[PDB]
Amino acid sequence: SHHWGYGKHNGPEHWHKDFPIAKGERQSPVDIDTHTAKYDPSLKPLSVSYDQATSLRILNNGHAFNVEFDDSQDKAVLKGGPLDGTYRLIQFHFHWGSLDGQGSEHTVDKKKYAAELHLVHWNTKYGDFGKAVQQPDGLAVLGIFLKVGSAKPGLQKVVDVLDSIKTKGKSADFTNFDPRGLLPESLDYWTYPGSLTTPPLLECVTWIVLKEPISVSSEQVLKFRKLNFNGEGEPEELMVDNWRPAQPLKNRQIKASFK
Ligand SMILES: [Cu+2]
Ligand SMILES: [Cu+2]
Ligand SMILES: [Zn+2]
Repeated sequence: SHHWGYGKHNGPEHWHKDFPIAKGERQSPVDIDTHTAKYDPSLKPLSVSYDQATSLRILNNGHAFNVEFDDSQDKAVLKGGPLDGTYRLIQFHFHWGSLDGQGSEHTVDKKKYAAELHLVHWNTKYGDFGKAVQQPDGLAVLGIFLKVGSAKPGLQKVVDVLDSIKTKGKSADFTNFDPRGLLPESLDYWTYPGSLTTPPLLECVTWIVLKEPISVSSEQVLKFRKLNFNGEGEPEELMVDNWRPAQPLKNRQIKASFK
């Protein structure tokens, strides 16, 4: 299923016609009301183990750009916190705005950040990603907010390759990239059960959203905004505002790892 996007004629308000789960019981993103989130002393320490991460390639897929990892072994994994067992990193990507005052998917007391990073992991008990996305605990996505201020040195290698993947369907080698350079100092987080935030909107995700944003420079985010939704030789449509707004919380509680 093709043709969904972020424009007025195929954006988030239309997705439910082809993806009825868009109106489901555990859709993402959500607004994080920080005063209603409750500290959960049962949460375990989160473990982000990216030392042996093996990046492979960066791809413009027409919706965002994905940095892809070799997930054929436990090389980069997420464990602990709300999670049972081991989740393997498969890709990361971002969502961002046309302006610094919008771009994130999750919001914090209705505050929109300039962008949001998603590090996507699948539960190794299900053998591969495709089977993991048929399970209610198949995926874990680590979300990190971006605000505009000082430059993030560990983002710059990503920014510098974007020129080579301007249009949909372009890819480039992207080996030897260390995703640890994209994390904030603190691993304090909020967690809740949700979904993919793009079609097919599957309800498989344990969301882990870090409280501390990373700072990126205006120049870094401006380069995200030079990408294109369209393919080569087609009319240019800047890749901006590729975020889904907050969805109803319904019968969910957001838990905090910190007091
Ligand atoms: Cu289709
Ligand atoms: Cu697509
Ligand atoms: Zn995402």
